[PDB]
Amino acid sequence: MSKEIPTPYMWSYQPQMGLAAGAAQDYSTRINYMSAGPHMISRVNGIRAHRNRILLEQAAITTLTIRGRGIQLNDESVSSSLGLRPDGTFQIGGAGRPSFTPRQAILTLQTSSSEPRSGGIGTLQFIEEFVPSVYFNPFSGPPGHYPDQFIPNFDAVKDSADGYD
Amino acid sequence: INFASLAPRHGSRPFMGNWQDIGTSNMSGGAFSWGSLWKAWNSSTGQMLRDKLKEQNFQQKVVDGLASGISGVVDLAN
Amino acid sequence: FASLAPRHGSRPFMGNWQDIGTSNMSGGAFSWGSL
Amino acid sequence: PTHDVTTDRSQRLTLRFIPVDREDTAYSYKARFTLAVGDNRVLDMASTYF
Amino acid sequence: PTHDVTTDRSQRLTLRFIPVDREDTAYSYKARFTLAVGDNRVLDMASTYF
Repeated sequence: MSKEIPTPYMWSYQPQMGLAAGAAQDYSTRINYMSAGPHMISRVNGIRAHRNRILLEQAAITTLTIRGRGIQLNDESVSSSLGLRPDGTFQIGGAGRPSFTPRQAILTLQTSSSEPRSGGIGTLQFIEEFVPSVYFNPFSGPPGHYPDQFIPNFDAVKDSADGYD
Repeated sequence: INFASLAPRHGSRPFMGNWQDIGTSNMSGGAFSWGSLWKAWNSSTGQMLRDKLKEQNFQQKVVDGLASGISGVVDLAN
Repeated sequence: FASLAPRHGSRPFMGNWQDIGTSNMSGGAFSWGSL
Repeated sequence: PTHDVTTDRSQRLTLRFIPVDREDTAYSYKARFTLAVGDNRVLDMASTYF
Repeated sequence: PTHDVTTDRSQRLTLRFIPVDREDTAYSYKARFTLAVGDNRVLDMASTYF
């Protein structure tokens, strides 16, 4: 309500694309003090101010035996045991000792993707980045100066995405 | 870490296939080549047998495995 | 270069260098597409 | 190519797995196999067929 | 000899292994076993017998 101690706005996540959907004022955690006197009402307003101070600030400032993949594996290069190879004479029966070659096997097992991505955001980074945002003087500018990110039906490039096509 | 030695050699040069070939297909928008191109009440005998022969064999254009045939022109049925 | 080529544009119409060819019945073929 | 493409050691091509356990009913029956793929091998499931 | 010959820990003398796979064909019979030799043991296959 008050343009100085405003109820905060809480973002909504779209898991599927990784972008952040529209947000809204928090409407599930409001305190109903409509049956209180000036004392508790001032106390509650001070509490909400403290909460807003916590939010603003937070947001602004805070932004051998390799483990393999959780089960370590040993590593040997000269562990070659069966030195024979079947020439015209020999006939090698069942064999095989699985050993990770130091350079070939391990590096080929831990290479990253060929080219890094460029798109949406995962859940953890969304939680760390999109804290609830406190909007102080709501919509106080001329048309076009409003925060359009809040409306979920608004597309950044093509403005005001017409629902239903 | 080079796997060229595994490939067939087309003569001093590995036969490395195009990297742009990894499968993707769904219900609509995905189309693949090699389409379904194709007591006689009637005794003609002739064209009949011939037609049966035709029915069991094939022809198209991207069938370019190996060679198209001598002098040329580029054509359709892509 | 060559001026002896059909020109479909100012640029000439020339095929791939690698065009010379072989097949033995063998199955020494059974090989893939032009693509 | 010559090397690093085919295993010289004795190895099968068409493995045959037998049903470890089988259940029956008046309308349907169940068959359970213990598919094994030893090391230095790769199995393409497309070839598998009951 | 007194020591370093026979274990004092509870260890079996004879082990029998139940088949894991079976097949009764019209002209054969295939049986499969999971021969398990635990540590601190050595098995002389001459002892084994179907």
